[PDB]
Amino acid sequence: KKYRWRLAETWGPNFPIFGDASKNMAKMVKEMSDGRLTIRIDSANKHKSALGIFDFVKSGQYQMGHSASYYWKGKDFNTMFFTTVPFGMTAPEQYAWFYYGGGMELMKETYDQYGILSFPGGNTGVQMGGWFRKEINTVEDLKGLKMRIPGFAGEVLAKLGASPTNIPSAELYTALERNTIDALEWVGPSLDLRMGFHKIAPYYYTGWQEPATELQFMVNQKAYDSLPADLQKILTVAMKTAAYDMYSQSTHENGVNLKALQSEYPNVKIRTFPQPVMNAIRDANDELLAEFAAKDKETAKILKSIKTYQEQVRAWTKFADQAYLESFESN
Amino acid sequence: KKYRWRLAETWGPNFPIFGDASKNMAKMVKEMSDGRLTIRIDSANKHKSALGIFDFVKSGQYQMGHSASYYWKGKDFNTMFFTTVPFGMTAPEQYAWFYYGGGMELMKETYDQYGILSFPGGNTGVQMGGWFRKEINTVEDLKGLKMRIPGFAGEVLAKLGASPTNIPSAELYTALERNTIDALEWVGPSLDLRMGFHKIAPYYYTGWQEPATELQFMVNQKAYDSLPADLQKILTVAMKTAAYDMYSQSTHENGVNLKALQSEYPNVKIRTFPQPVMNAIRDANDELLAEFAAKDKETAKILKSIKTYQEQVRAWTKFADQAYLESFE
Ligand code: NA
Ligand code: NA
Repeated sequence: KKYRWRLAETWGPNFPIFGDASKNMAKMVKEMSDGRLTIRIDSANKHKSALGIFDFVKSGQYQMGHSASYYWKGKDFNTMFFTTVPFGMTAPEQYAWFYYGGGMELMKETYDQYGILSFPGGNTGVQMGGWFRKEINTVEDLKGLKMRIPGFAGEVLAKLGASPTNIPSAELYTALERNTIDALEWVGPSLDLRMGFHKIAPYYYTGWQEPATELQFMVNQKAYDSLPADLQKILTVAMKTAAYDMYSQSTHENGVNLKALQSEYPNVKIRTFPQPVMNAIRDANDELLAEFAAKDKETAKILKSIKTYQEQVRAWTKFADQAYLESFESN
Repeated sequence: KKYRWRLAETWGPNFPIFGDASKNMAKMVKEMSDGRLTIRIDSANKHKSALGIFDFVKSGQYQMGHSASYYWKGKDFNTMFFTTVPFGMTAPEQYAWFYYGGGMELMKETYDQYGILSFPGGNTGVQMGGWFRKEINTVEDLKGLKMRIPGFAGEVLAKLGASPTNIPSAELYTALERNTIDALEWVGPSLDLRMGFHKIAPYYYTGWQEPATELQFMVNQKAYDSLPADLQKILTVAMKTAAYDMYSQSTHENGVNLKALQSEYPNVKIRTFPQPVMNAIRDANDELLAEFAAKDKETAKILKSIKTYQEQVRAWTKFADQAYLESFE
C-alpha cells in the first residue's frame, strides 16, 4: 500500500544536471503520489559501482537506475544506439524518434530480454569533442591515443588505432591527472568546466561523436509490475518529464557556461579536428555501422530505423531551424 | 471527493497535434489520479467561442483552457511575449528560458492579476512565413497587404504598412476565398496543407516571425486552489509533459509532411523574402521593441529578459547545434 524503492545512479553525489534529473524524478513521484511511492537515490559514493547499475536493476537489488544505455555495450552491443550515435540526431529529432518514430519500441525489444524497462533519462544536447593534452593534426595522432570515450564513438576510434576506455564520471579528472588517459570527452561547458579538465588539458575540441546524448532511467520489470496502474503512470510520466527538463537545464547551463568560457578561461584553446581527420572518422563510422548491421539482424533493424528517421527529420531541421539560424543582414 | 472539470480549447474537435496536446494532458491527469481528477474537453464547435478562452477561464465558467497567450493582445499587450517573438528563441532555448531562465515567473507576473495561472502548452517549433497569393519582392508589396498574422509579428507588419488581423483557425480558408485577406500564416508543414490554403495562395514563404510558438494552458486560480496538493502536482506535471511531447510530435510531423510536400502538392512554390525585405523587417522589429519597451516598465522588463537570455543561449546554439548541422551535409 506504500512503496519504498531505491535508485542507483552512476554519478558522484550532488552531481549537477545529471543528478538533478534523478532527484527531480523522485521528488515528482513522491509529490504526485502523496507519498505512496518514494524513491531514495544512491550515488556512486554509496553503492561504489558506477558502472554496475545495469546489474543492480537486472537482479532487482535496486528497483531503478539512472545511467546511460551505451555503457552496457558488453552486455549487449545494441544498447549503444539508444543513447546517441556519431553524426546522428539532435535532441529534438531524437525525442521525436523515441516517442513518435518507433525508438521506444525498439529499445524495449532490446531490454525486455533482461527484464529491464528502459526510458529516456535526460538529454545533454550537442556535446563537445573533448579535452586533449596535445592537438590532433593528422589521423596518425589518434594511433595509440589513450582516450576516455564511450559508446559507438569509442568503437570508431578503436578502429582508427586509438585505445579508448570508459572511465566513469567521478573518476575522470583523476585518470587524466595521473596520465592513465591523455584525452577525454565528457559533455560540454554545462559540466566540463566545474570538473576541472582545463587545468591539465588545454585543448577543447568541438564535437561530432555525441550530438544528443540521452541518459537512461532503468526499471526492474518485476518492481514495475508490482505497482498499481495509477502509480505506474506517475512513475513513467515523472521519468519522461525529468528527462525533458534535463535537456532544458543542459541548454540553460551551456548558455551560462559558454559565456564564462569566452571570458574567464584565457588558457582554453578551442579547436576543431582537421577535415582530413573528420573524413577518416566519418568513413570509419560508416564502415563500422555496416559491419554491425551485417553481423546481427536486430542491430541491422535499429541502425536502419535511426538512419531512415534521421534522413526524414533532418531535412526539416535543415529547412527550418538551420535556415533560421543562418539568416543574416546585408548593408 | 472527486473533481470533475472542463477545459475549453480554441481548436476545432479532433484537431491534430494541438488537440492531441490537450487530450494527452487530460488523459494523463485521469490515469495518474485514478479518476480523482477528470477533465472534459470542449472544442470550439461546442462552446462556439474560439477566442473566448481567456474570459471562460478568468470567470471560472471553465476550470481550464488550451490556447495561445498572444491571442490576448487586446486584454494585455504583454501576453504576446509568452508565446514567441519575431527573430526570437527556438523551442529548446525558450523551454530553458521558461523553466530555468525566469520565463515562468515573468508570465505569472502578467497573468496573476487576472486570476489565471498560465503554463507552456506545447511548442510547434519553427513556423513558416505564410501563404501568399503574390510574391513579396519589395517592402512596397507589403503596403496595404491584408494578412492574418497574430502577436508581435502582426505589429511589425503593421509598422511596415501592412494591415494585420487575427481570425480564428476555422475561417481562414473561407476568408482567403472571399478575398477578405490576401495572405496569412498558420503553422507549417505539420498542419498547413490539410487547411487547403495552397489552392488559392500558392507561394509558401519561409519564416522569421514565429521561431517557436508555445501554446498555453490556463487554469482558473480558484479552481487550482480547490485541489489538494498531490492533484495540483499531477496537473502541473501533466501540462508540462503534454507541452514537451507536442514539440516532439510537431517535429515528427513536420518531417513526415515536408518529405511529401513536393510530391503531393506540386503547385506549392516555396519562397523566402528577398534580403532587402528581411533587412527592413529586422530594423522594423528592432524599432518596435524599443517603442514598446518605452511605453511600459513591465514591457521593458519582459523584453530585456528575453533579449538578455536569448543572447546568452543563442551563442551556445550557434556554437554547438548550428556548427554541427553545418559540418555535414
Ligand atoms: Na560524453
Ligand atoms: Na502561427
